[PDB]
Amino acid sequence: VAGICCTAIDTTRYSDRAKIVGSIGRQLRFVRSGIADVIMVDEQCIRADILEQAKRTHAPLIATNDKALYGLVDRTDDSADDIITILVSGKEPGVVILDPVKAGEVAVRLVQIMHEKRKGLVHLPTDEEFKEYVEMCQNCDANCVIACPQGLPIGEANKAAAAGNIEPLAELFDLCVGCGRCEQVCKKHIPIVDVIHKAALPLVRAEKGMIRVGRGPVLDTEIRNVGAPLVLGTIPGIIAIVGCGNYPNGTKDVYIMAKEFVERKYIVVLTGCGAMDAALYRDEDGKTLYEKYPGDFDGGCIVNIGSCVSNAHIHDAAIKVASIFARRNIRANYAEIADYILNRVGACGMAWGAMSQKAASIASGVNRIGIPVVIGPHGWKYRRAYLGRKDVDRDWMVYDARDGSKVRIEPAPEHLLVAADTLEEAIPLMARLCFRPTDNSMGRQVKLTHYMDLSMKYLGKYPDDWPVFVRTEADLPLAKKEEYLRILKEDYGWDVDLEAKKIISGPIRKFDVSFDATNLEQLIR
Amino acid sequence: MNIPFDIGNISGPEMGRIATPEALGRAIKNAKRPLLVVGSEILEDGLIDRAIAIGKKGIPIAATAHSIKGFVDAGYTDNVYMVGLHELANNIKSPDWMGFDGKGGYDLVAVLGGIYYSTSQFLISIKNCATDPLVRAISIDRYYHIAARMTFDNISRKRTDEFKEMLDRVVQSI
Amino acid sequence: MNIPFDIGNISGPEMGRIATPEALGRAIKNAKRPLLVVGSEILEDGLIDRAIAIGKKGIPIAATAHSIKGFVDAGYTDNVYMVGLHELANNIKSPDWMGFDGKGGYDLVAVLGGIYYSTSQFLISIKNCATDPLVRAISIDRYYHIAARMTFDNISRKRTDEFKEMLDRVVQSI
Amino acid sequence: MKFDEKGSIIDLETKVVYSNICCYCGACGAFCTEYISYENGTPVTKQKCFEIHGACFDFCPRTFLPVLEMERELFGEVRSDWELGYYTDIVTARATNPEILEKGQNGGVVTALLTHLIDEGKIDAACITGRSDDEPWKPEPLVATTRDEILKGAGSNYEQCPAIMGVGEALANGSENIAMVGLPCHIQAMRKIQLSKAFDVGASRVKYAIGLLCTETFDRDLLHAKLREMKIKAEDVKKFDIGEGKFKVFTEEGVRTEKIATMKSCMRDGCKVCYDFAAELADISVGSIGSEEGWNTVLIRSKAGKELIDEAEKAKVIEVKPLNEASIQSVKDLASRKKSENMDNIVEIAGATKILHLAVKPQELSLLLG
Amino acid sequence: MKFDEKGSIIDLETKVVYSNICCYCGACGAFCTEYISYENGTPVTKQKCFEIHGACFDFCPRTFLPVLEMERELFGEVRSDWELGYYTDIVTARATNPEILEKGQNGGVVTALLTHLIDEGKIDAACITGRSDDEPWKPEPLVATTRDEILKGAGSNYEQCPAIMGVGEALANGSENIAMVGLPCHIQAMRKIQLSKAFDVGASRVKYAIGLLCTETFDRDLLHAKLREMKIKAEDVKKFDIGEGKFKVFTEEGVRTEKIATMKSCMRDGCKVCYDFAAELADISVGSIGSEEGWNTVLIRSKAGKELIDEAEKAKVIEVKPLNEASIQSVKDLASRKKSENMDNIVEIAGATKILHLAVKPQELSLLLG
Ligand SMILES: Cc1cc2nc3c(=O)[nH]c(=O)nc-3n(C[C@H](O)[C@H](O)[C@H](O)COP(=O)(O)OP(=O)(O)OC[C@H]3O[C@@H](n4cnc5c(N)ncnc54)[C@H](O)[C@@H]3O)c2cc1C
Ligand SMILES: Cc1cc2nc3c(=O)[nH]c(=O)nc-3n(C[C@H](O)[C@H](O)[C@H](O)COP(=O)(O)OP(=O)(O)OC[C@H]3O[C@@H](n4cnc5c(N)ncnc54)[C@H](O)[C@@H]3O)c2cc1C
Ligand code: SF4
Ligand code: SF4
Ligand code: SF4
Ligand code: SF4
Ligand code: SF4
Ligand code: SF4
Ligand code: SF4
Ligand code: SF4
Ligand SMILES: [K+]
Ligand SMILES: [K+]
Repeated sequence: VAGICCTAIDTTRYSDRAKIVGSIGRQLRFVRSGIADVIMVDEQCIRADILEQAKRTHAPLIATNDKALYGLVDRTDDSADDIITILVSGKEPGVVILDPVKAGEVAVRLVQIMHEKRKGLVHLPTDEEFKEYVEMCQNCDANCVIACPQGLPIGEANKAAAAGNIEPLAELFDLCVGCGRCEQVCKKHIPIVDVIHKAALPLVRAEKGMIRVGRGPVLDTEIRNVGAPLVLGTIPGIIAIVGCGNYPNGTKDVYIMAKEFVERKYIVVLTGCGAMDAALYRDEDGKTLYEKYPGDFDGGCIVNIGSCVSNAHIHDAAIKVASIFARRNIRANYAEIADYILNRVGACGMAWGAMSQKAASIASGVNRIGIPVVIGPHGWKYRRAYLGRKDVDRDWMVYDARDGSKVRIEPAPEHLLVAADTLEEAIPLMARLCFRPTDNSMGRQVKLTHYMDLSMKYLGKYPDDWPVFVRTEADLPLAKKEEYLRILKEDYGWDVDLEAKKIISGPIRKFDVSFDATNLEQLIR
Repeated sequence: MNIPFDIGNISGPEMGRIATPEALGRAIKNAKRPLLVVGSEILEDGLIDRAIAIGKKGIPIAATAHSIKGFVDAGYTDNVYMVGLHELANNIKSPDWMGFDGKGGYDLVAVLGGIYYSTSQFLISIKNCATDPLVRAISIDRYYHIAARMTFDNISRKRTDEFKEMLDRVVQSI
Repeated sequence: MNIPFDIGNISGPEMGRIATPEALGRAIKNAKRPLLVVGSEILEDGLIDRAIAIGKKGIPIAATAHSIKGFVDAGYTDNVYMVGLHELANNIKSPDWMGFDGKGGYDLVAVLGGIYYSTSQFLISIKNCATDPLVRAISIDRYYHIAARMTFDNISRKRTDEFKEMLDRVVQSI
Repeated sequence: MKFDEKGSIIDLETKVVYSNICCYCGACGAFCTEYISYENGTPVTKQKCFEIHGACFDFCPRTFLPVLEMERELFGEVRSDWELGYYTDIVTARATNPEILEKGQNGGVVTALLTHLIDEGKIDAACITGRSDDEPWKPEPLVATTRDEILKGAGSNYEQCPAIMGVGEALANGSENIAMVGLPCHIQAMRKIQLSKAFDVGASRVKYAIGLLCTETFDRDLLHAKLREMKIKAEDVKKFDIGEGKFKVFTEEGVRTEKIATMKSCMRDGCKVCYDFAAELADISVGSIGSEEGWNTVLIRSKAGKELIDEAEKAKVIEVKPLNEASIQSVKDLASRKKSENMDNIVEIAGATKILHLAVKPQELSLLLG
Repeated sequence: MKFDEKGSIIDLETKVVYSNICCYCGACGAFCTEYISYENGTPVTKQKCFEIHGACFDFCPRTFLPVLEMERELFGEVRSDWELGYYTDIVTARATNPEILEKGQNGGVVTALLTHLIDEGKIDAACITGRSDDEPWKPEPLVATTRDEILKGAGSNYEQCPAIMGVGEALANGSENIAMVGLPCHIQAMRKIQLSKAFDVGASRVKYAIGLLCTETFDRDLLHAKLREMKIKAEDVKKFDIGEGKFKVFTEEGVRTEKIATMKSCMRDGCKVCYDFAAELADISVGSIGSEEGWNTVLIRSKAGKELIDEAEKAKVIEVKPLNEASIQSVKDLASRKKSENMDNIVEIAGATKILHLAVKPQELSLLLG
């Protein structure tokens, strides 16, 4: 028993004997593979042509939710015996069963029967068929590539295979998001999706990862352990990799983000397709992230919160930090808690492949409680974003709750909902979006060390405006403190005493450990 | 027939005009404060040499995505600014934004070597929001940018040599 | 620049092609079972004379709206059928529909003298649903019918003289 | 008109402004004061406009110019002479009034005909070109409503004037009968406006289009830089002239000259693709080549043009004489020169020439056609 | 190639099929067996296709044909002779094998060259034309893989064959070295296929394009009506020929002739806009005019064409001798009459010709340029 999309996560949460095939991008390819003897679907993120695809592989379809009936007969009231007879005999390619107990019995009894009847079928192109397909391709200048959301080089890949090199085609399997648009503009009627699959069969069959089951809520003891280091900043932030798989450049990007941040002792949590895709890769010692790191909600740990509905546990963790660690009331007190999270809880979401309407509402609900979100380049297609103007002083004024004075704060977080184009831009951005005005000197120093090192690693240069996050010398990364002090003096014109290793002028604001930052007039004492 | 790289990117009635390389170059030349915007695709096919040649004519470059690395590697970073395409769009449409040198906004924005579907939305933003003062956005890339004011037609990747001849003609016309 | 009568009628990427009057005429000539579709605007500018000239070449007429009144008053009602534009679209895309004479469907549909926004949707129904067997729908009207396969460009009403000159050339070519 | 095209500011910029073939005729700005201004002799807009199609594109002589189609609509005939265009008669002429003959460039024909038209009440405004008293010899449109104002605009200015700006001013100031003077490019724009079926701007009120022969206009900065090389201040230049292969600059102290070839470097870029030497679309075309000193070469084209000269001659405001075949061939020769040289510049910018399915570079039309 | 245009089936129907300028070359059908079929010599589709751009439009010689640009790619040089195109030599030749010589239309040069290529393993398929056994003299593509099949294609068929259908068949059957024979329109399509940068259908495997000289092809219905008027049944016809101002119809009882001008009414409409008499883009072009009975006029064009004639002459499969100047002139005369008369047809269907801003009817081109 294995699943695709979140039902796979929730099912493995019930049984550690089930398995997960993978994310949305893999759905069409797995179904087209014909490995499944029976397909049982419910609702959301299901291929709308799943009846077609099931029929093609001679797998009966069991639909269990009224959101998706596919023209099938509602046999909720029929005996499980009569349903099996109908499906086995083939007079109907699927059925609707809105009674879940009956649906389960039918599926289990039916898969044993179909497993025997489906032996001997072949679903993917053979070697000869594959050869005929790549040879007949006309290497069209602008057909399949134009219909493909990722603009993949299918024609050039086909001709390379016709000339005896299948690597170009095989490379496309992971970049492909299994949408099927390419095939519909091909007059040659090449099953492009299946041709890429055939070329990558070896790697597809070797796709064997390991993922921790959805843990769900964060424990109270974990909130008490990370609360202060998170608010002060010495835990450099919560990195939440979530969302769909409409990635620009394959599924390894989310793995590389999770890996990079866990190695830097961020709290790394994942859900839905993101959590799935990060589990497909193994490091030099052959271990998946979920095998190498603990599942505790703590710095340097990898946590599969669970399915897309489990995202709410991330909100809940930030609320509990305000309630348990800051002793704030939460009962019908949304604004005060959201303002707390925006000013003190270093966190950043990442939906590198954001696609669905559920992904837009997730981002909205995360944004409203004060947590920024980065999305992939396809995210421009949502039309709207929430972007800050770091140059407009009046936009970054917060109140010191001690006396009601107004203080201009560094852009922290600079943006609320922003789309990045490449992994190499996105990772420094995420670190940047974890800065918060209430970071202490050690916490800012931790966060700034990672932001500067990550910027140099992925972009080859320190950010143009990194000094905005420097309030005192103690904020400066320790190993390069003296060089940073010189850079502040000679490249940014700050008044710095290199002899005394002390900054005199330049910072956006003076460091004040007691600065009680809030946006809410009602919190002024 | 003008083919947008994503055939579904038929946004509305005002569609980018096909322009000669010489006309695209003269638009950059006639601009009081032009800006070259490059993306991750500049790191390929020796395209950064053209960006650098444009920059050395006195034109600032917005290096979006992770394109800054290629400039650092190439040894040309003067008047090249690291920025996100997303924030760059919001800043260009903001009349109070004083630009990367603090002297004012940009009247002409030209894109090159950018991921198609994000660059296109960057162009649509300026087309629809940077109206007063008007900011003209053009494309000298290999794609037919229906959302640009002026653009080249689609040039397939297997015909990249043709794209480079046309881009080189843009550079000579600035 | 092709101007759709409703500037907002940018339906998708497959946009109707400007065709000469002779090419539109020959497409009716080459059809095995052409059908002329006229709407309420045929009752103006002596346009029904052109429709009757077409019908008298052996071509059936679908008189939509209340255009049948004009054919009654003109004295030509043979091979002219009263029908609604909506039901007509459903019928043409139905491969089992045997036409007005019961002999089969129509392979070429030409619209003339029709309310723009409803005739356009009539054309888009055929383009998108009459695919196998393929039915070719064209416009010989005064509008740029972006939903037609082939069409004229927009001819404003104050230039109706020019439109009539082209429409007459269509008739000459059938 | 036939072969008309729809277009907006974006098409104007794509095809004319950024193609470097704007000639500064003034037509786009004259009928879009709402958005268009001029900088360095080229139109700009500073705010987005929202017309589906614009007069800027419709009226521009460099977006689409179906010359032979416009010849048939204005003259009832197409040319038989490719060098001078369509004309019924070529004659030399000069004004009879000493004051006009002296202040006029050559023989004062244009000024005489204009003063005649206004004194007979046949026009109430003459859209011509004046001079800035702040910017020396800087040409500016002049809507003349008095025979004095007409004389003020006498003489040649070799810098380009957005003359059509004055036409637009006159068409909005209540003038009911307008006569306009223009170089070939101005005339082209004037005729495009009058023959347009996409826009109505009252252009039927323009009853006379008086064309001037033109080889090229000069860029102001380059021209005045030559005036400094020649040790001449524009404030003291009394007259400009081009003759005997010489560029003449007249001051009280006398006349300083220069080889006309050394001046080609001062020409406007927009003139490089100009294919009209003799103002082929004007009611009449008035020049100096072919005539003697103090006389004007006049080509009669339209019925209105023929009527203007006949009536003027019958009123003794001008004196007309025949011209020999050699003198006519002198005019023809310079036309051919401008058209041959400037076609070479045209085919460098133009896209492929298509004839049904056949497509060729324009300069290779002969290899394909014979 | 340069001046290439993207298009789909709708563009093909708009610009070619419904414009009445399809020449039944067979290219669009050859590379879209999935949708295109032919009815009365024109392509049709019966179900909607979904390609953004199609090979039907790209390969068609009547959508866009940049002949000079194609000449540069194929020969490295454009033409210096308008009537005949680019060529390095014109000779007269005939086959040496008596059986080929008796079966060939004139001297059997084409059959002799194809037989030489297959005998020496230079080709494994010759894409030529044959005759239907059920419909008399109806030409059909012939993919010859034997020297006997090559001989079975000898002789002229004056009805049009969709010959490119054979090239597409050979490219789909595994042939690695292909030669094809074609009328000028077939040659144009083959060259568009080989030079396309929009589609790769493996046409680099076509190694030889042998062109036939052609004045026109005849509509089947009209031609066979003419045969009935001559009281001749098509099944009784042994050979067709056109010579000595006469259309010759050979039967066992003897030869029946008719003045060739009366055959013009039988010509295919698509041939009325054909601007290529001598197969200007072929490797070699083979004809009859200028040569003696039993001999062929052969224009050498490409380097592959030259080496083919030299290697065939060395192998003694053809005999070659120079052609006289008066003979070459007779070839140019027929080319000029075809091109001049059909350009008259071209300009009646062609849209306006545009040269930068200037727009004129193609037929009035010389009034604008002289
Ligand atoms: C730039 C230029 C180039 C010329 N080149 C040639 C040439 O190569 N060969 C040739 O034979 N003749 C040429 N002429 C025409 C010639 O110089 C005389 O203007 C013409 O013969 C009329 O003489 P006139 O005495 O009748 O004019 P006038 O009676 O003096 O009246 C001249 C009229 O021209 C108008 N005018 C002056 N300058 C301009 C301008 N820049 N734009 C528009 N209107 C203007 C004045 O406002 C006035 O109405 C040129 C004229 C100009 C302005
Ligand atoms: C329709 C037509 C018109 C012609 N008009 C002229 C003309 O006006 N002036 C002139 O000098 N020569 C003309 N020719 C060429 C001439 O008739 C001879 O075909 C040519 O000289 C070659 O002679 P051959 O003896 O070498 O041919 P052969 O050795 O007999 O070989 C002839 C080859 O042509 C192919 N072929 C025959 N008919 C067709 C066809 N319809 N389409 C394509 N391939 C075909 C055959 O399959 C064969 O491969 C014409 C040919 C044709 C088919
Ligand atoms: S199925 Fe894959 S290759 Fe095809 S269009 Fe979708 S993403 Fe591109
Ligand atoms: S559309 Fe089909 S034939 Fe064309 S390049 Fe793509 S796979 Fe090949
Ligand atoms: S408002 Fe109209 S005339 Fe004015 S610049 Fe815009 S398109 Fe041109
Ligand atoms: S040529 Fe005249 S109408 Fe055209 S853009 Fe220039 S000033 Fe405007
Ligand atoms: S050369 Fe032509 S474009 Fe230039 S001023 Fe004279 S008429 Fe105008
Ligand atoms: S599938 Fe392509 S080649 Fe075939 S008819 Fe359609 S557009 Fe043309
Ligand atoms: S000319 Fe040839 S390629 Fe073109 S439509 Fe006709 S048969 Fe097809
Ligand atoms: S005249 Fe032209 S189109 Fe006709 S068969 Fe001969 S080469 Fe082809
Ligand atoms: K794409
Ligand atoms: K409307």
